[PDB]
Amino acid sequence: ARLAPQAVLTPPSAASLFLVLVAGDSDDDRATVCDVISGIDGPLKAVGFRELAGSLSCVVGVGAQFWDRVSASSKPAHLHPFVPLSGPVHSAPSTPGDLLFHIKAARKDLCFELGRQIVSALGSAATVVDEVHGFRYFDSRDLLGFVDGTENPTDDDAADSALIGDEDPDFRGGSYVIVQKYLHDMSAWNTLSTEEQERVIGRTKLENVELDDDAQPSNSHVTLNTIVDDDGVEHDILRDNMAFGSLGEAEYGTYFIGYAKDPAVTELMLRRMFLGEPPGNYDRVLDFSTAATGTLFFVPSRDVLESLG
Amino acid sequence: ARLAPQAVLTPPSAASLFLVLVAGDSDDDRATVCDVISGIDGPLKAVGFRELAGSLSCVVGVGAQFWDRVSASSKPAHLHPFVPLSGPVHSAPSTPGDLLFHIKAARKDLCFELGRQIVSALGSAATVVDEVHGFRYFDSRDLLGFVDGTENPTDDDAADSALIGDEDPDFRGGSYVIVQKYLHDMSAWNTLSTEEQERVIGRTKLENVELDDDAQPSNSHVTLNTIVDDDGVEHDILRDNMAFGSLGEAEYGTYFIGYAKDPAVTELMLRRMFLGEPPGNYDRVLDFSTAATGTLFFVPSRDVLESL
Amino acid sequence: ARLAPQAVLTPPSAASLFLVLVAGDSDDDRATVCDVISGIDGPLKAVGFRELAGSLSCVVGVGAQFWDRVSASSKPAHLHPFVPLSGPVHSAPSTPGDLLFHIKAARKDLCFELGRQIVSALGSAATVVDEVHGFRYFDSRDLLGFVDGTENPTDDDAADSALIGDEDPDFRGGSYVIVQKYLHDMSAWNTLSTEEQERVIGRTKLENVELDDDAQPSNSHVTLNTIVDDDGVEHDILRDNMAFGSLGEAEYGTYFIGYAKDPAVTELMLRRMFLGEPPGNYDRVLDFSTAATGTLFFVPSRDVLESL
Amino acid sequence: ARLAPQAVLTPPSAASLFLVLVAGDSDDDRATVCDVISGIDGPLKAVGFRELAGSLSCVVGVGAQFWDRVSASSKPAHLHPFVPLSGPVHSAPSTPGDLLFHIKAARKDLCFELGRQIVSALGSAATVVDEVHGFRYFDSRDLLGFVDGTENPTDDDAADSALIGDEDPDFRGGSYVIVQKYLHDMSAWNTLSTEEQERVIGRTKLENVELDDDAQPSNSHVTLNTIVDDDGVEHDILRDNMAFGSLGEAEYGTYFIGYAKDPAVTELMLRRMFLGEPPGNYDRVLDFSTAATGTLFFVPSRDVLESL
Amino acid sequence: ARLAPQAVLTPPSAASLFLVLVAGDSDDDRATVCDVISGIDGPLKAVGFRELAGSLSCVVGVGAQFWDRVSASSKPAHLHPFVPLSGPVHSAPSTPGDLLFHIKAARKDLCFELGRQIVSALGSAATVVDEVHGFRYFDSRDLLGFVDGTENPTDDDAADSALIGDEDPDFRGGSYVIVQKYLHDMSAWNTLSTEEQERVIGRTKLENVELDDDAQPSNSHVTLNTIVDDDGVEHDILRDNMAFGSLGEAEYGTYFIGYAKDPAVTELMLRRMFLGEPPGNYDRVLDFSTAATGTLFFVPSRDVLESL
Amino acid sequence: ARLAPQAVLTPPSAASLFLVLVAGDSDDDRATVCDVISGIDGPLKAVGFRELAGSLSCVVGVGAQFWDRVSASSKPAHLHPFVPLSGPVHSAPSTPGDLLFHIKAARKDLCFELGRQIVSALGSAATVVDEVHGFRYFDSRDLLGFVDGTENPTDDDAADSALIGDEDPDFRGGSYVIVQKYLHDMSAWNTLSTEEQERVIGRTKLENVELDDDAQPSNSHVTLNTIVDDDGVEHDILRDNMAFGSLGEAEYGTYFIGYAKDPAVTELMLRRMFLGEPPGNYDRVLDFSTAATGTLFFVPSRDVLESLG
Ligand code: HEM
Ligand code: HEM
Ligand code: HEM
Ligand code: HEM
Repeated sequence: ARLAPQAVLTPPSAASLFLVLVAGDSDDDRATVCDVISGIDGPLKAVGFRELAGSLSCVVGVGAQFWDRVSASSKPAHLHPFVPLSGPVHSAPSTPGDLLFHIKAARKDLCFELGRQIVSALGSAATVVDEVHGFRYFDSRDLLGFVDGTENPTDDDAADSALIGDEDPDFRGGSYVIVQKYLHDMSAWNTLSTEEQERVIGRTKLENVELDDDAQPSNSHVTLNTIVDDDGVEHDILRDNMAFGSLGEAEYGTYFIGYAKDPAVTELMLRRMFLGEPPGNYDRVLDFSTAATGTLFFVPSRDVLESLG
Repeated sequence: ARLAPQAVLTPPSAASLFLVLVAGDSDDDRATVCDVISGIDGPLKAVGFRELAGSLSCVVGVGAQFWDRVSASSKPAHLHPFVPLSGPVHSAPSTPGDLLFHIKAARKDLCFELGRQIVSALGSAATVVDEVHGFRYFDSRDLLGFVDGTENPTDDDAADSALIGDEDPDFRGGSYVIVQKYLHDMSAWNTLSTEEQERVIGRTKLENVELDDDAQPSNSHVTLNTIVDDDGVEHDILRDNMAFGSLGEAEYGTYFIGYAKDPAVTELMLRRMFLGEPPGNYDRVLDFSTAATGTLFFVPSRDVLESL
Repeated sequence: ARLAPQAVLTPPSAASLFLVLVAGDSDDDRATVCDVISGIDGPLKAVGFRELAGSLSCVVGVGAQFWDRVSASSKPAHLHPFVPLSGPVHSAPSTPGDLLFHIKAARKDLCFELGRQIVSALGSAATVVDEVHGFRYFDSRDLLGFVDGTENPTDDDAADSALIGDEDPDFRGGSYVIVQKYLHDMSAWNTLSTEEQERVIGRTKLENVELDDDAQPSNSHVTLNTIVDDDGVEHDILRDNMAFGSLGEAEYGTYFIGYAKDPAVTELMLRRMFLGEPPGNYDRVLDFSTAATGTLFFVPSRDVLESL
Repeated sequence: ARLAPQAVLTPPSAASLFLVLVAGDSDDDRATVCDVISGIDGPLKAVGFRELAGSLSCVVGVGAQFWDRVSASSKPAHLHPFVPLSGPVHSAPSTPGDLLFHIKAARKDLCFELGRQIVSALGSAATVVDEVHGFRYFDSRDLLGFVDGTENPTDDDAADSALIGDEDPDFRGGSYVIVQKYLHDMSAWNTLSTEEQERVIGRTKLENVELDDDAQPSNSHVTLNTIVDDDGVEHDILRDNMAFGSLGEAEYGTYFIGYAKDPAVTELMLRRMFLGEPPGNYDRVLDFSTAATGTLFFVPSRDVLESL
Repeated sequence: ARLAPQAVLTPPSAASLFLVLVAGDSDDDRATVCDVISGIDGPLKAVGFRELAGSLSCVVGVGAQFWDRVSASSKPAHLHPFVPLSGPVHSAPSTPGDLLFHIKAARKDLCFELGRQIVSALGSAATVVDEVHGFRYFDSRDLLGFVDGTENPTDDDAADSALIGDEDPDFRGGSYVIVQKYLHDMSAWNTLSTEEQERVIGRTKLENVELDDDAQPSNSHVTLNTIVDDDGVEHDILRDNMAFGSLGEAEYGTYFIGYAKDPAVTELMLRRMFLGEPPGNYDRVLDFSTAATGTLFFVPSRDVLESL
Repeated sequence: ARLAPQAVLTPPSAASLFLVLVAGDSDDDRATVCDVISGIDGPLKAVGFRELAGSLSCVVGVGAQFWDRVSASSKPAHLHPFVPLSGPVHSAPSTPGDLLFHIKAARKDLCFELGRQIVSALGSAATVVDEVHGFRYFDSRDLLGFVDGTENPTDDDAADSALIGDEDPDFRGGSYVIVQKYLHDMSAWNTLSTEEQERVIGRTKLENVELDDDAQPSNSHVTLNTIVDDDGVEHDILRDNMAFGSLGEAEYGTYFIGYAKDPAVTELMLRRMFLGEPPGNYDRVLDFSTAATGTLFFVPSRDVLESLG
């Protein structure tokens, strides 16, 4: 899917950039934002064409509140702000954001350059509220030391899971994406043995093999994020998580970013993680990870994004 | 297609693992085997996701007999055990195999790791009967020194040639695969001149150009493996041949592996090779290569495989 | 795509070869040529399969006069010879060509070797009339110093821009290609400031960013090559331009090659460049670039090419 | 070199990490720090060996005050704290730093992971006072758009420029390094024409060609940073500058890091830049760049570091 | 060092071939062997030059006994057959070998081809006794899942550790190499917890960090293989260990290969491993790994090798 | 040897550029040429630094006649114009050239860009008389289809063979290089069988193995270019040959370029090839290859090159 905005199905990359911005309250601000995001193919190619491989991609997401400013009476079926959750000890806050740019490439300079051009074009019309420079960490691992992304659906399965279909024809090809910037307590996580960490996750650490059923805890990250409806049909999401961090401020992080054709799936996963199934049987990754943001965005298909205003 | 099992249409790779196994007669065995293969996506991703490029692939083949132990009520139009051939000079054996794992990656370690995890999860339920570690040799050559795989169908031609279509709709997306582990007589091949070797194969050696029509022997490997029907229509297979060997055992091999939507095509090629066309006019490649195995498998589509 | 002839939508490559040829007068010449181009998949795979990555591609174009010698039976709707243009300052000549081979690969040797096999196979039946060895120059730049190709359509847009569809169903999958070999006056170009060069092209030089609507001159290259119909729909072409040159001859060039499902789009860009829009307001790029060739070809789909 | 600490002469990399730290007051803090830096080869290999290519490097610098806490016994001839400069328009501050870790690799994860291990191992004994994640920007450019590093000495010239020799034999193989973290005023920079920017730097922008002697302004960055002794001998430094920034903070930076066997060379460049040569005639780069840090370190050879 | 035999100091590679041969008792044999190895540069270049990067290398080892058949009047200070070890629980055999070919490249095909040409040129004059195809496993790990080779000496440390110096001047540039083909008990190793495995090795598993001094078992592989003399001086070897295996035979191996300027260092390591220090306190790696071979060779400098 | 002019010992590359120029007769011309070549490190780094790998190299050679214009009374011991040879059917002509630029890199654009900058700086002061764009052809082969360069010395052996030592201390580190642009008769060469081609060369075609002694013809390319003096000491040269060609003008070529500390070795090789040993027993490669140029150049060390004028 070379140099085309809204390519949700892109495979993992060595570098990413996650930018979340809040749009200004004016009509000028709205119009500038609308010009930039609807012409996003411009800077995408301005930057990406310079690398022969064409690895650069950019997915634009729009928040529920800003969507209603730019497209009042045409609205994807499930667009709403992020639903915050409050467990006894761990919570998923809902944090501001009208615009998401999820940028991936084989190199840092390409992500940075595109972000620079996007930010420059928006000028005073929007403000960056969250910025994360993701990087691949060894053999596709996160900073907890586990391979992160293994069971992502691919090919047809990825399209089926991520992309709006016949349920909502006016927005076919779009998606819904949720982000959360997690920070880890590395000290506390290191007090665990490998075997305990594997029980927390649901897979072996080095070898990345799923624990067998008889050894798989009911509150493992894997068990809690396995979604099968009443009819026995599995429901998956597409994740593009990346490590990030700052050694001086002791930030070791995982940027969660998951796409679904219906955010009810992602939301159910989150509520299973934070609230438990059975109730109180929550995801122990959360003992070692604290979400600092939580925002949902609608990802319009190319055709819809280009029509805005 | 990234990290999806039963991806028959994958381009050539630097490394291969060909694993042929036989299943236990037991019923725990039938079940374990069934669990490992119907969930093969699991180990594929467990290993393959660790490589940024996601080059790892795995095609699972099921022998006719073991297919009957596991899906009795439904069977693909052309599933049967490998038809042995007994020709004038040369013979193709029919050797045992219930399960085929055709593994490819950019790296050896990925092939080995995936194999290791497949074998470990099968435990005592099945036994490795043939293991081949294939490798790319220079510019896509076999150990006979010819570029090997040149005329393979690609893209749409490849799908049409290898993948079960409207003609057997319950098994669309599947394929039939035949393997044969060939061992070469390197001394004997080396006593031929380049030009004689070219006559045997059907193409120039260094340049990999197909001989002119007037200079093309009627028993050249290329002529014998060219299939045209009565309407004038060509029928092709998709080969993923790799070299392999052991210097201490003086083994120098080409691992043959061919996919077709209908094994009749591959079987006819084998027939023209081993029996000759006209009869006795056989493939001289056979004078320097001996098939140590010979096994046919059904390659179920990913949907069919995941039900079991 | 992989090693398939007529792959119009291939992404940019490190190297390419542009070969333009005129065919001989005899019916023999016309048969040899038809034989070569209709079997072009042979040499394509013979060379291309030798590279693991399979980057080698080859698009064959056929000029209008030659097409009539071979298929007076049926014609693509827009096939005609290249139309010369005579502007107030610059002219685009129409120069001979019956056949185009547009060859791309990750490596020069692959392009060269494919060209070698093609030319050898054609022998006396054809003569090379123009030959250009294109190369990538830094971060996708032309020798004028500007990123060249930025706004090419990609993916579905590329197919909708370049590939013949419902409008001419007999030749669906084909395309039309125009080539022009441009030589630059480098010393003249360098007398301009970067800002002046930016106003000539329509984008900033290092950063490759389109000039704002109100800083875009009406005769900028970008402005003149923007084609918008009465219904507000933009019409794009697919360009595969490469740098070339010779330091001893002081030749510094850009080889233009542009594919479109309807060549009138490309032709209209050419007219607006050479004659200006409004008339007189011509493309200042032409003050530093002189086209030495100008030829139109029909690019038959694989099916149509293989039946010629 | 391969996975050896204090490899000053490594070529440029895709990624780097600049960590500046202040050590604690206690003798315990001074012992932990000495333990970590003297054993720095451990973490270097622990991380670095994991990459086949072995690109990971780590140069440890020690500030003058900290060096006295650890080796009041003997001092390198030119070790002193960074000298602040107060020019007519711009100033270079002297900011704290006892330790520098200058880490380079082909990959960000390697730099990050080495930094992680270093910081963890130091625990409470030290505090990170400045941290910069450098990255390569297109074809070796800084964020000002100019190729940055062109005239670095290489090979023998690099060793003669950067490495302590006969002049201070007790510390042979060591070096002296100055870091300054510069932030740019990008909107101001963009108001200049390319030609104006070229006159500020001393080279053409896209093509990276030194301006002719008679078009080179006397206050160009290149002119001011050319150091020629009375005997006509040029004295060069070794720079490993990288881009960095944060789009949300509008931070666009160049991290300066310059190695020399005698830091007076580097210091003299700094004085000529900030104060001008002649006085008043200062470097116009400083009109668009503000140094937020300024620190001098001694870079001990492996031997000396390993005995600390 | 490119395409030069006896390049002991080469960095790790993606692929290896370890070939151990015994020579014929005959005198034609002595001579043929002598011709093949003294001219080993020939085949090395014949194969290696075909790869642009020139990654192929070949170290030739000569057993003590065969060295006496071929260079009677001159012998290196420490050449002798491999000293077998018979410990409390575990034993290291002394297996036969006259010739060692330690081959490394970026690719398998280059290793195999070189091996093929070496074996072919030796003909009946010598017989392959052990053949191992080594491969890189993930991020420089052995099949026990630990990063393997981390603490290897590099650059000058590596030359000082592995290469014969002023202390045996007739053989400067040479080395002594010991091989041992280890096979692992994967089931048994898998019943240990990660933490127990870490205690056995001496380093953390995923992170490859060396255990703290207070947590470092006295029988950990690292402790046992740490050699410090009476003056306080450490002595190291250069290891080029690779993984290898066969899934059907359930073989999972680490091929040990260690180079030293003096085999006493390596022999002491082996002694501390197998016998323990204090006695009985042996290396628990040995509880999960069994040495199937054990052979010592002299690695002549390229000058010494080419005279024979 | 990163981005340093006169790096004679560089390993093979994917692309090369061979430029031969004749200097103008004036004093201005001489001075401009002298400025350009003595400052050659300038454009070398201006171009080469832009590629992270630093693969770009440039070796400057100076002809005997031009050397005497720029360095009248300091002269390397063996600098003379190319010695032409005249066999009964094949000849090695001596053709003009005062300057050689032998440029190598991993990419074409880098070779071309450096050549452009060099040519631009020389302006009217010199004229290109020969220009060849070399490329790697498959697995290090020439257009005859044989691996070409196999037995080149490497490392210490390469330094010993190519570079002036104690014999001529004032020019230590310099070298002497000879070029000849060969064109092949591809038709005639294809009428030979592989086995005959192997006898012409002295090695097997595909596998690149030296023919054994008992099968190695006395007029094979290998035999004729094997140089052993009376004392039994072998003398080698360092070659950087590359393919080149033009399909339209039916040019299929090999650019010969060989470096030696003493051109007597290269010259002896050439006379063995063209004249035979025994006499008339000439190199049969020459039945299929015709030299269109022949020029010798002195390659000054960096220090000597930078001192010129
Ligand atoms: C601290 C943040 C997180 C970390 C470190 C983390 C880590 C992991 C790891 C190591 C795996 C196993 C390999 C795989 O990707 O298949 C995994 C699986 C998964 N995680 Fe997360 N995760 C995080 C947050 C989340 C969140 C917030 C969600 C849901 C909204 C989520 C959903 C999933 C899903 C759906 C899977 C695949 C489960 C399966 O079907 O096997 N993760 N995660
Ligand atoms: C010792 C084992 C074999 C070797 C060494 C070998 C080698 C080759 C070579 C060098 C080529 C020409 C390049 C190419 O187009 O791929 C070729 C072509 C081919 N081979 Fe084989 N082959 C072997 C076994 C087989 C077998 C057992 C079959 C059939 C079951 C087969 C079917 C084909 C086909 C269909 C072609 C393409 C023919 C065309 O249309 O030109 N091969 N083989
Ligand atoms: C089954 C065979 C072996 C395995 C799996 C193995 C594994 C390892 C591992 C995982 C390490 C730590 C990483 C490193 O520094 O390389 C190591 C270190 C080392 N091994 Fe082995 N090893 C084996 C056999 C041997 C033998 C036979 C010797 C001696 C003859 C040896 C000598 C060493 C040495 C000297 C070190 C570095 C110690 C230090 O200074 O930290 N190893 N080995
Ligand atoms: C048409 C031009 C030429 C072609 C096609 C050619 C080709 C070859 C080939 C294929 C080889 C074998 C592999 C190797 O490089 O070691 C070779 C070797 C060699 N050639 Fe050439 N060559 C040409 C011109 C020359 C000239 C003019 C000279 C001497 C001035 C020369 C000197 C050598 C040398 C010294 C060797 C290595 C011989 C040895 O010690 O084994 N070549 N050449």
